[PDB]
Amino acid sequence: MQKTIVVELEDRMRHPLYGKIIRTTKKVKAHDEDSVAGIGDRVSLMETRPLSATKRWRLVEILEKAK
Amino acid sequence: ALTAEQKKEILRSYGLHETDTGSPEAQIALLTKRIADLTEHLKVHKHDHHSRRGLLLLVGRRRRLIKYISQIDVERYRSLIERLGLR
RNA sequence: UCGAAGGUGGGAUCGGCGAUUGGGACGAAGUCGUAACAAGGUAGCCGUACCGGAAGGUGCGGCUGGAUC
RNA sequence: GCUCGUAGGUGGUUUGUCGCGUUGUUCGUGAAAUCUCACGGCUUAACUGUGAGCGUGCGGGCGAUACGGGCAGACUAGAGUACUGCAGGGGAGACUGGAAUUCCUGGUGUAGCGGUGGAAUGCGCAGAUAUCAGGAGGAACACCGGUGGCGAAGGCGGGUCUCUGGGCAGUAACUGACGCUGAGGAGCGAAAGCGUGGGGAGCGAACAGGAUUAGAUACCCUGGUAGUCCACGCCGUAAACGGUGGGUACUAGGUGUGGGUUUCCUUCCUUGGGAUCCGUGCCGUAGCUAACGCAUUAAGUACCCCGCCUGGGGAGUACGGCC
RNA sequence: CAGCUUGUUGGUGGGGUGACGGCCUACCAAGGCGACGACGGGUAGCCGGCCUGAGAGGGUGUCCGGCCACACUGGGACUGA
RNA sequence: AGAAGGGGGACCGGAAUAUCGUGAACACCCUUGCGGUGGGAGCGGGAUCCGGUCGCAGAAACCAGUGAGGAGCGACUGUU
RNA sequence: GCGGAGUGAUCUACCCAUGGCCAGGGUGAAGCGCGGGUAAGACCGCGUGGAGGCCCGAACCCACUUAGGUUGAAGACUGAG
Ligand SMILES: [Mg+2]
Ligand SMILES: [Mg+2]
Ligand SMILES: [Mg+2]
Ligand SMILES: [Mg+2]
Ligand SMILES: [Mg+2]
Ligand SMILES: [Mg+2]
Ligand SMILES: [Mg+2]
Ligand SMILES: [Mg+2]
Ligand SMILES: [Mg+2]
Ligand SMILES: [Mg+2]
Ligand SMILES: [Mg+2]
Ligand SMILES: [Mg+2]
Ligand SMILES: [Mg+2]
Ligand SMILES: [Mg+2]
Ligand SMILES: [Mg+2]
Ligand SMILES: [Mg+2]
Ligand SMILES: [Mg+2]
Ligand SMILES: [Mg+2]
Ligand SMILES: [Mg+2]
Ligand SMILES: [Mg+2]
Ligand SMILES: [Mg+2]
Ligand SMILES: [Mg+2]
Ligand SMILES: [Mg+2]
Ligand SMILES: [Mg+2]
Ligand SMILES: [Mg+2]
Ligand SMILES: [Mg+2]
Ligand SMILES: [Mg+2]
Ligand SMILES: [Mg+2]
Ligand SMILES: [Mg+2]
Ligand SMILES: [Mg+2]
Ligand SMILES: [Mg+2]
Ligand SMILES: [Mg+2]
Ligand SMILES: [Mg+2]
Ligand SMILES: [Mg+2]
Ligand SMILES: [Mg+2]
Ligand SMILES: [Mg+2]
Ligand SMILES: [Mg+2]
Ligand SMILES: [Mg+2]
Ligand SMILES: [Mg+2]
Ligand SMILES: [Mg+2]
Ligand SMILES: [Mg+2]
Ligand SMILES: [Mg+2]
Ligand SMILES: [Mg+2]
Ligand SMILES: [Mg+2]
Ligand SMILES: [Mg+2]
Ligand SMILES: [Mg+2]
Ligand SMILES: [Mg+2]
Ligand SMILES: [Mg+2]
Ligand SMILES: [Mg+2]
Ligand SMILES: [Mg+2]
Ligand SMILES: [Mg+2]
Ligand SMILES: [Mg+2]
Ligand SMILES: [Mg+2]
Ligand SMILES: [Mg+2]
Ligand SMILES: [Mg+2]
Ligand SMILES: [Mg+2]
Ligand SMILES: [Mg+2]
Ligand SMILES: [Mg+2]
Ligand SMILES: [Mg+2]
Ligand SMILES: [Mg+2]
Ligand SMILES: [Mg+2]
Ligand SMILES: [Mg+2]
Ligand SMILES: [Mg+2]
Ligand SMILES: [Mg+2]
Ligand SMILES: [Mg+2]
Ligand SMILES: [Mg+2]
Ligand SMILES: [Mg+2]
Ligand SMILES: [Mg+2]
Ligand SMILES: [Mg+2]
Ligand SMILES: [Mg+2]
Repeated sequence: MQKTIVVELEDRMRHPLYGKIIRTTKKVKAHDEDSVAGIGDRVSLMETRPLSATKRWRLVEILEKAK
Repeated sequence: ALTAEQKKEILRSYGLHETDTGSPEAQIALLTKRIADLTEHLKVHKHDHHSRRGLLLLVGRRRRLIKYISQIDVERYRSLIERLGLR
């Protein structure tokens, strides 16, 4: 993405009626000033101002690099 | 087929420590050998559906073992892939 | 430059009517047959093919949700 | 209809860490009226004012790891692999055998044969039926054969050979949760039918004649085409049924059969009884059910996954879409 | 309704805004959204509230209150905090 | 199916001195040849964008498919 | 018109042998590669390739329409299609 990265985030929210716990996955665009990230490459993200049209996150640090 | 010594040859070729038979590596090697033999047989007798089902079962088992070894150890997965063949 | 409205064109989608025509439901006390319920008079069903006014009949394969020794 | 498997859901024992789910407290917020408790005022009520609940939630800090979960490990029980034996109509290809029917040729031989409840159509007298001998051809494999075996299902036995699948038993030899189910998707899938070439003994839709009957487009008889057969494709439908989805744990017994193993009674020759595993039948305890019935091969007691129903016709039909 | 998008996704340099931003512009990459249902069709103001129901739930948005959208239809600028 | 229906087309200048692409002279090495590499002169080609200019008209004259819908017959190319 | 005997395939019909000719554009079959796809596939997309009683169209071969000619330039032609 030429200084941007796409990061999959997941969360769990209880069903309003049945009450089961379910898992849903999302997708956010994160700013990478120096684009160093591959497939996997767990990253912790903190949300910023609207840096671009569809970017509201920035890179904080790289933890648990890809195996 | 896969006679006794035929199995032993692949077992010593792809084993872990001189006696391994149930590791994903040895199991995948033996399954690949069986699959290749079965496909070569199936080029003849194209209507042997009762054996084509067994070939499909072996393919599924090998796929599951490959997935397990890939999830458990990427380096071993890559080594086995280069040693045997994928896509 | 962009820009509402308007014109030209091929399409997309949703409805209405339509000579004629197919099947369905209900009506009466009509006409032609008795196919099923008994072994219902040729046991009954299931898939397919063919045939015949119609229900239906025949063949192939299967079931007993029938019987027999 | 069966099977496989994508995503997904779900998951053995044990150790450590985090504390995301979980839960507790605290703070902020969750407007007012209206909903409720308690009061106050319109003569009462409706109406209205006040105090507290409501506002099921969210954000922040501070406590817990009992369960789910993330990570890092470990174990063998699940699961898979290994080695030794076991049974089998599991499947494909190739070669080959006998009986029988029909047909052909010749011999013997003359007036009937066939068919039914009764007949007639039909066949023979131009030599039929019958009998003998030889030959040609296709289909199906009596006896074994069963209540049996195998296969996911559909299905599977004349014999021999080649190739190949699966299962069961035993040791625990090896890995170490690698497992279960599976939306879509894919493969397999009786008979009938379709395309191309071959084959066609017998049977036999359609069709024809005879017979029954008021009629007989049928049941019966005489014939007879596709088809049934082979090769490669297509079609994907059955009461494809156990009318019962897959996996696991538990829940008295009694009595047959099949494949193993195991000590003992080991000669009580008995290949019997006893123990265990995998099946296959019947009867039967509890339990379930409207009843019939199920009952360790559950329709009983629980869990996980997928599929399906919301009165009967219209209708599994119309339109659209895929093949 | 099974494939949707090209200022569309991102980056760079400018321009623009009270303010971040393809908001606009010139160049570079090929990306971004989709079975957890995009894109498409039908319908509709949302909520506090109101009704019914033991409750969960089912229906509803009218008095009043909060907001949003509109002012014959469609489009645009200016003044001004 | 060239379905149908649309848009652009002239000249001058700039981009533009390898802009790009064609061939490859002077001059660069070695097994010295009818040899190899770099090199880029001179000469030709095409396209695009931006700006300007002229006319009634930029395909410029000559040259150069009309298109669509419904039926009948024969499948079609061909032959008489 | 009938019979006998002969002559003719330098026109025309068909056939045999041996030679020649077909400007220029367009379309893009099989096969061959690469990638995607899978266990393998089937299949799919990019290239290459240059098939066809293929398309447009001169030479060439025809003869559909129309006008002229019709004591013709010509006992069957010319012009435009
Ligand atoms: Mg930026
Ligand atoms: Mg009408
Ligand atoms: Mg009757
Ligand atoms: Mg009947
Ligand atoms: Mg009767
Ligand atoms: Mg009857
Ligand atoms: Mg009939
Ligand atoms: Mg039938
Ligand atoms: Mg029958
Ligand atoms: Mg079933
Ligand atoms: Mg069914
Ligand atoms: Mg069905
Ligand atoms: Mg999965
Ligand atoms: Mg899982
Ligand atoms: Mg667990
Ligand atoms: Mg899990
Ligand atoms: Mg009072
Ligand atoms: Mg309140
Ligand atoms: Mg808190
Ligand atoms: Mg085990
Ligand atoms: Mg065969
Ligand atoms: Mg014969
Ligand atoms: Mg004789
Ligand atoms: Mg005889
Ligand atoms: Mg170990
Ligand atoms: Mg499964
Ligand atoms: Mg499925
Ligand atoms: Mg058949
Ligand atoms: Mg056939
Ligand atoms: Mg045939
Ligand atoms: Mg008749
Ligand atoms: Mg008959
Ligand atoms: Mg017959
Ligand atoms: Mg037919
Ligand atoms: Mg098929
Ligand atoms: Mg069956
Ligand atoms: Mg169930
Ligand atoms: Mg079960
Ligand atoms: Mg079970
Ligand atoms: Mg038993
Ligand atoms: Mg019983
Ligand atoms: Mg029941
Ligand atoms: Mg239908
Ligand atoms: Mg339709
Ligand atoms: Mg741009
Ligand atoms: Mg920019
Ligand atoms: Mg509205
Ligand atoms: Mg209730
Ligand atoms: Mg308006
Ligand atoms: Mg008005
Ligand atoms: Mg207006
Ligand atoms: Mg003012
Ligand atoms: Mg102002
Ligand atoms: Mg055109
Ligand atoms: Mg047309
Ligand atoms: Mg002018
Ligand atoms: Mg033209
Ligand atoms: Mg017509
Ligand atoms: Mg013609
Ligand atoms: Mg025809
Ligand atoms: Mg003469
Ligand atoms: Mg002559
Ligand atoms: Mg040409
Ligand atoms: Mg090609
Ligand atoms: Mg041609
Ligand atoms: Mg001619
Ligand atoms: Mg004339
Ligand atoms: Mg004249
Ligand atoms: Mg003429
Ligand atoms: Mg001419």
